[PDB]
Amino acid sequence: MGQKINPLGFRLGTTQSHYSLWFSQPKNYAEGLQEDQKIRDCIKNYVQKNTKTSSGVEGIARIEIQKRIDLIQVIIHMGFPKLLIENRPQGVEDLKINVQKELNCVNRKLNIAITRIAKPYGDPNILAEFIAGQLKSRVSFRKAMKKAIELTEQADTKGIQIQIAGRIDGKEIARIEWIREGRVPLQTIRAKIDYCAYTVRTIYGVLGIKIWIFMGE
Amino acid sequence: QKIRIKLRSYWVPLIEDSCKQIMDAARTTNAKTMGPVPLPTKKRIFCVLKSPHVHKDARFHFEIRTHQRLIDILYPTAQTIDSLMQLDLPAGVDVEVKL
Amino acid sequence: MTRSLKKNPFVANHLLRKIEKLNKKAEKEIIVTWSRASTIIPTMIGHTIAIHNGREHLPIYITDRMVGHKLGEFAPTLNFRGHAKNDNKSRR
Amino acid sequence: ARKSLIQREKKRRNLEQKYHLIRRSSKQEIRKVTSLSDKWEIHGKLQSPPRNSAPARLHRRCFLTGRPRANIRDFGLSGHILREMVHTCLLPGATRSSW
Amino acid sequence: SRRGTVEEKTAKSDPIYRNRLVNMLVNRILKHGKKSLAYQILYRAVKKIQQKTETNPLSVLRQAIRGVTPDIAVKARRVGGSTHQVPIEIGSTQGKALAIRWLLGAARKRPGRNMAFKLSSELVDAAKGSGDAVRKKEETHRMAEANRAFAHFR
Amino acid sequence: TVIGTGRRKCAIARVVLQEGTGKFIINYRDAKEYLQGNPLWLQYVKTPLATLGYETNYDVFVKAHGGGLSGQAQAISLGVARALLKVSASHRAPLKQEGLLTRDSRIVERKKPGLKKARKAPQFSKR
RNA sequence: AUGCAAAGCGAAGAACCUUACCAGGGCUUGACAUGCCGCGAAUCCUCUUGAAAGAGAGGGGUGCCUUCGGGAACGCGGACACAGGUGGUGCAUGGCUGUCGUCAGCUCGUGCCGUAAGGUGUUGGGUUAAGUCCCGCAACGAGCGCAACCCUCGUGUUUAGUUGCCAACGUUGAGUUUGGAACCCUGAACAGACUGCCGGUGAUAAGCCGGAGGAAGGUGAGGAUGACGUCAAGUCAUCAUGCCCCUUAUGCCCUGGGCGACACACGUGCUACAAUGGCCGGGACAAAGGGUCGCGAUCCCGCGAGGGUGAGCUAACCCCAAAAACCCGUCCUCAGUUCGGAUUGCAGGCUGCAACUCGCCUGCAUGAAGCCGGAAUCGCUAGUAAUCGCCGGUCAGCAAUACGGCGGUGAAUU
Repeated sequence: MGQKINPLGFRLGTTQSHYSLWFSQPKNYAEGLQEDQKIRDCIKNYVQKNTKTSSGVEGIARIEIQKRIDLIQVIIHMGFPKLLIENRPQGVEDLKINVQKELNCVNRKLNIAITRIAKPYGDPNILAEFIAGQLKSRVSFRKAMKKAIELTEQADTKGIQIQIAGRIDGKEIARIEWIREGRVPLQTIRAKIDYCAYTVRTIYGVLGIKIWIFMGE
Repeated sequence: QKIRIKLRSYWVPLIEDSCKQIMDAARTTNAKTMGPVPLPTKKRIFCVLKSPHVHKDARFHFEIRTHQRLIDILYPTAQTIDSLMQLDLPAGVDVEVKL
Repeated sequence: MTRSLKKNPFVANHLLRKIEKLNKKAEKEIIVTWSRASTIIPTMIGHTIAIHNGREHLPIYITDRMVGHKLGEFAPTLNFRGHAKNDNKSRR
Repeated sequence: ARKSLIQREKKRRNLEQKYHLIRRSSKQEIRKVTSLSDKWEIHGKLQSPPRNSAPARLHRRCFLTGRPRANIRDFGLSGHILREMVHTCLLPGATRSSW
Repeated sequence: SRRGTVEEKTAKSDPIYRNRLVNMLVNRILKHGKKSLAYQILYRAVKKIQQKTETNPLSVLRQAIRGVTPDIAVKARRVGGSTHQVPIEIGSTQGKALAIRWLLGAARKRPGRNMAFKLSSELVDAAKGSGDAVRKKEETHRMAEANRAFAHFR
Repeated sequence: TVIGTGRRKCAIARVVLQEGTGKFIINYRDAKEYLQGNPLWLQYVKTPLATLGYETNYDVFVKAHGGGLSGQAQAISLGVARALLKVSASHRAPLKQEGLLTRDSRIVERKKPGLKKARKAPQFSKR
């Protein structure tokens, strides 16, 4: 509704880089966005059947795609690399062919490497899948929001802010919840605040979480 | 003079460090090179409506800065071809080789 | 009045083929038509072409004075002031 | 935006690489006005095959949702979702503008 | 008045004669941003006036506009409920500005020939007592001094 | 030879002063030939030479590109005024008194979205 | 969508398509997804009837693996779950927006005050765009907002020079060639205004008013950025989602029509009522962007739109444009006019199956309303108002009248 500017969209020129950094000619630029969005929808969800399995349990932090000619970088930042890679080398093998069958035309030799994050309570993308995952299991809302505030402060941060929209605990009228601790400078560019947005399933309605994590100045 | 290379990207600290490498690694091979001379940027400006309905005001602005720069080598030697073809360092830059 | 005519006036294949089949020894006048983008060719003389306008097919006569017309300008698109049957008035 | 409407236009894209790939140049020789007085009607009259086929019948549509309006040739997306992609970080060189 | 003080807005002076107050007459007769042709309205009215008069074109300009320049005008101020027609005394800075506005309108409200004759006619008509230019000086004096009781003396 | 830049709006005009007769040559044409049809703004080009008295002693060559005819004329006036500083540093005080060394920062910029002519707001329906 | 925050508003482009609506002709696990079975590779050219959607049959043709049983890719048909919905509800909702507002406020910790709800700090005296700042004061500090940090514009400096420029020097006068990097420009960095300095005012504060030095000062001009929240304001026709409903159906395909229908009303714009203008001829300068199912010069032809041939540019090397006011001379010389173009007839060009309804543009002719317009009412303080040209996005086509973007000329008043 009447909120502040996107801290990932305001800080696009400096500090925080793009989730996809490449170059293409305006003739095959439209096909460049289609191939990068189709794989980002297939790696974030990552389920061939109609079940709630992989990718959403381990928590995806960032997906950086870099390309020049016929080769994509597709480096995924994960919290727990135990689910994506192996249980016996079969997990990353079916992911190597899934991205190959979709993107063809030219000889698309896709290499996918994996890197880790220091702590999952520093990045905004795990927090958007952790707190929103507590809405799926129907746990106490305001107790889960105050726990998401302290779990990031103990992970060494200078400020954190969390807020959703309406349809809380099965209420007919739409309300809003807001808890904040420390300082979060929403206007300044020398703040390097990261953002994420995730949707919830729910049989009564639909929720939408917004994460604001202030690192250094 | 002979071989002309065009370096196109979006962010400035990436190309200026990549084009400076094709000056330091091209002078130690054989002939002299003409320094990284930047030609004018083709900056585009277009608007789009934010709200999915009737709100003609509050229209935004998107910028796509295509920073282009040129660097020319005088004489194409055998040791210059073994350097520039193997030095495939671009992370988001595109190199167009012309004769 | 001058429309989009170059050299090809554009007359449909389902228009002329059905009229050339009737121009063998001259018989039958009533013919149904759906395409209003077609041009009138001088062999349509004496033949009553019923053209569609969305509602129904209106029986219009073709003479020698109407050559460079489209048959669509003959059939009224909507209801304005012209030739039409007097409708039965219900309750006001 | 609907899976029934995007499909109706995908069937209009499949005949573009069948009818308009090679046999379009067969009619393009006589539809235009030639420098000579002898311009044939036979091919312009028998021009019945392109019923559902037409290059002007093609609408770009959004690659994520699929709505016919406000499609930019550079991106290929519509003004609502094109915005959601640049407000995040999904496209290189799509920063904030001033002038 | 206290917060943000601006004196006046001035451009470049008169072409070759050098005067800043006469440069406001070329700026008020200015139609849609054409200062190149607005020069041809004032300087041709200076070339055609030397036959009608004897002295210098700067003198006959100042000796004539004194009959178009007002001393007191009416302003609308409300106090207590009723709108009072209180007359405030006009100075030399606003009085010279009000004189060239009524000489501008009187020139345009006379469709005869060109603007070179229309401005030259209303320049000498202010000295003898004719035209719509000199009539507005005596018309504002009919609104003033009749409502003299609403304003107290200095 | 003495150099001098001098800008106005988007009009740049490089002035190079030298000693000679006194003929002003702008873009391979004379001062009365390029700015033809007797423009009044041609007198402002010769003003920084009039207050010091150098027009009959100094000759000038100037290449003007960009802007309008009235925009180029004020670009020469600043170009000669900055060039009359390098020949003698003592000619700064009587020339800076008129305001010829100072650049006019006035520029007709961008037209803001939502509005027509930058500041002009669209009128809505009255009650 | 409709008080302001509706009314060229969502659709930056509706002749087919788009479209969702209407009429008519048709198909239903069915146009689109997965799974099972049968015949089968899949396709190309198909012929007939028909408005088309479609239906009946014709040859030509059949790759890659296996213990050949069988399969993947794809197709027709069959059975069943389902598929499908721009159907209702945004007073069930996510996301996003307008709005007051860029208004400047909105709060907290500790400590005090009151029984308490709360208050104090966020009051007061001045001062700024601003709880901006100073002083006073049980308030003392802090957080979000304001400011600043980021992007352009205005000065210079350093580095590097092509498709840029070119002073000095040899010129096919066209930088044109060698050559030169000085200057312009170009692209990254760096320096700079911080009321900082002087004086006056003011409570020997803040701040304001002037001045000095300076390209630039008092948030330099102007953007972006617009808090806690107000209107259960807008959008489930962008998408997503709860519920409900339809599911041989408000689902699906096609042809034609419709949305640019009218006695009227209202809003927002454009072109004029002229002669600071029109017209004829000559003629001086711009910035910013576009372009490979593209931008398209030169030449030839046509009164013209445009067409034929066709170079170059994938681009500060080619093209899109030869920018218009302005300016010199001439004509007219204020009569509804050598002002104005609405409308109309006739004849063409161009894009596309195709443009009668519905198009743009050209040529010829016709040539009104209208002489600045009631009550009421709108925007703008500088390079702004006003005005004059150009470019882009959308897009086959609806090219100066919509939106976005660029520059030329250049005020008034406070």
